[PDB]
Amino acid sequence: MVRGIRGAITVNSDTPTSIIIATILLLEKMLEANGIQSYEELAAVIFTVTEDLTSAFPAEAARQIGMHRVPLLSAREVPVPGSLPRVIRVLALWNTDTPQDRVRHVYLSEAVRLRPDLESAQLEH
Amino acid sequence: KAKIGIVTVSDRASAGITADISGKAIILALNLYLTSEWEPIYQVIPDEQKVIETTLIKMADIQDCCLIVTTGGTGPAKRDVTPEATEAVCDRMMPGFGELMRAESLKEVPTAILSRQTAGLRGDSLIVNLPGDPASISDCLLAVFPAIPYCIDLMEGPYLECNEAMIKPFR
Repeated sequence: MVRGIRGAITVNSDTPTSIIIATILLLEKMLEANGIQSYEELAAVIFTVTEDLTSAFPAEAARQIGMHRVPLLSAREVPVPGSLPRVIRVLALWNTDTPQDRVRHVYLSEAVRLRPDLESAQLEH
Repeated sequence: KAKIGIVTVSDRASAGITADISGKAIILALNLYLTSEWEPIYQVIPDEQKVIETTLIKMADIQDCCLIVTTGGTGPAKRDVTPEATEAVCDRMMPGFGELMRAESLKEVPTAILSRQTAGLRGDSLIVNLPGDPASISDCLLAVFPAIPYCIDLMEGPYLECNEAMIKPFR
């Protein structure tokens, strides 16, 4: 019984210090928004960074707040032209019986645009 | 030991409506860079000029902070009065800090010219204004900080040691 939790945040330059700070900010606001007390509830955490962020692994930031026992994995996001630049995305798999409608997802800094609209698009088909 | 002041100027955060988040970023950034022992002195206060002046003087002259960093209230809005408070308590100003910070945030955003951020000196204590948003806090701190440990040395303050991998100061 697992629920994914999405996060997303942006930085203004490709430096290790700004990637670590942003990731820690995003991670901590994600845990607080759902009331996670212990990292033991996380089954794994997955990060994606855009093509223009290469100076540090997000996993390095995770271990700075003591997530050593949490399985971490990072990858490159699809380089879509005109998409929002310099964005760290997070997918945390969470062991919980929380209903999907009740899981809070976090979009910070410029990434508030990536927040999904409940009344958008959709098809007749 | 060494003491550094973090001041968040926010009506909303002072009341408890929102989390500081900008101040959390300044503390995170200082926790990187610095490898030497230091104590963070941290307050959240409203957009009230007299209160900011008191808070800066309390940290610089009484609690002996060598460096004080502010976030918030640097724009053209009627309530934003952090820079005015900073010039009141400062004997001497450091125009280079504002000049550089606006030249870096102006590359990406044209509303860097709306910033009134400044920096100055009170006795032996250096005070720098940062903006509200955390992504720009990281860029501004990263621009002006390489000169700060040397600057504190020139004022016979604490020696600040740095993590060469997170940042490299000039001496």
